[PDB]
Amino acid sequence: TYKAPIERPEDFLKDKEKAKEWERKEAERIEQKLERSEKEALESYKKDSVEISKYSQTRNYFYDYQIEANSREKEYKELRNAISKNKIDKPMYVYYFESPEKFAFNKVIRTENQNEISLEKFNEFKETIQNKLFKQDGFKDISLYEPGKGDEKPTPLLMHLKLPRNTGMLPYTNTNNVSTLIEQGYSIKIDKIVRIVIDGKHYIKAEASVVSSLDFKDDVSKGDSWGKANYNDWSNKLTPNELADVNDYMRGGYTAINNYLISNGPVNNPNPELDSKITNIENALKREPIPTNLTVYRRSGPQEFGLTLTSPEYDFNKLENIDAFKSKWEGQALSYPNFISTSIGSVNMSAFAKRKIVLRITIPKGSPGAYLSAIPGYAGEYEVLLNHGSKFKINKIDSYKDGTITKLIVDATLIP
Ligand SMILES: Nc1ncnc2c(CN3C[C@H](CSc4ccc(Cl)cc4)[C@@H](O)C3)c[nH]c12
Repeated sequence: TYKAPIERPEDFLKDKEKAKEWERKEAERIEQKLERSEKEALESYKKDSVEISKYSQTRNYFYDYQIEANSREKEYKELRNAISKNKIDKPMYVYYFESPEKFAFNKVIRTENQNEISLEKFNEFKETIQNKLFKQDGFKDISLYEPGKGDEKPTPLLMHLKLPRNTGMLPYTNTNNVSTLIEQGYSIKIDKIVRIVIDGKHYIKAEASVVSSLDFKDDVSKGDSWGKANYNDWSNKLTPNELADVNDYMRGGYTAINNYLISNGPVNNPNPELDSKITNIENALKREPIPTNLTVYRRSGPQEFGLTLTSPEYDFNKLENIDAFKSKWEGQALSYPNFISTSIGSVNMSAFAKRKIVLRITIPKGSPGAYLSAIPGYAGEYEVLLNHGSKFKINKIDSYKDGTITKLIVDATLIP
């Protein structure tokens, strides 16, 4: 056991005084560890906060060069670095109010003036969040204690999140107040909800935990090293026939295979040669299953979501189109008859420059898949191939501006 510089429990619970006392001592202690550029980034954060956090949520979806050249990138890196100066030595339970719309719950739990949360609403919220992972991203201020009477309580939903060991946490002073900054960047699972009473009103307290995953975001180099560490020896694990079919697929055979699968060819017009290729590629993907929870990115064309390039509903620059898209797909399963190519990185690429839908997939540990880019003779980069017939549960949809074009981030989970 590491003896921490300033002792604390994992959860301060309702003890505001003890949490605030510890938070102030920590803010002072970490300030002493911060570089000049990091302290300066923290000063800029106190004066912007909203724009700096918004930037941190979608910065990784642009081209690698657009990221570097962005005017907010240096401040993002300095503030990110400041938070990583305090990776916690043991878990910490945190608290924050959240909008139920964050979990795609679009009904009202209760109004600000209503005191009660009906069992009807409570159970409807439970059904929306149960058995789902939700990606949380960007800079966020959180509390170290359960809010009470004399605390701001802006929504009927209170998150009680266990932050694991080594999560960066930045306690900092802001004039006469103290707060804690985190950068998020994980999947959460809401294990349990309970109706609690704070000052004569019902609130839903959501017991959430971080479900760890690898998510390289724009760091394609780190993603590539991971893929190569786990799949450099993959082609040698295959039979010569499995490898020849994987290579044939990668070398442009994907068109005949994926069109055959999409058109339901194995049922309406069976092709034994193509069926054998599908069987071998599928078996190859089951040889070395994804070893850990892994987040991948796919730049999707409109056809994957029943649209075309000229469809008016594909104009996400109109709010009614984002609303119609979210209503149709959030909480739904998306099935792919074809093999699905994805990247370990979220960056935009010339090949997919204009695609407006970013499918952000969490692959559970043990799923079929392979890092195809670890193959020697293959040119294709950062590629994880997923098995044909994969179904993806869409948890949440978000929008972002890519210049003048609104694009969507579809947060989905590969379902077994
Ligand atoms: N719809 C899709 N979305 C995202 N990624 C993929 C991929 C995976 N790779 C992206 C990549 C696009 S072109 C390219 C080449 C070199 C470099 Cl250094 C960066 C980009 C291909 O090599 C395969 C296939 N289909 C995808």
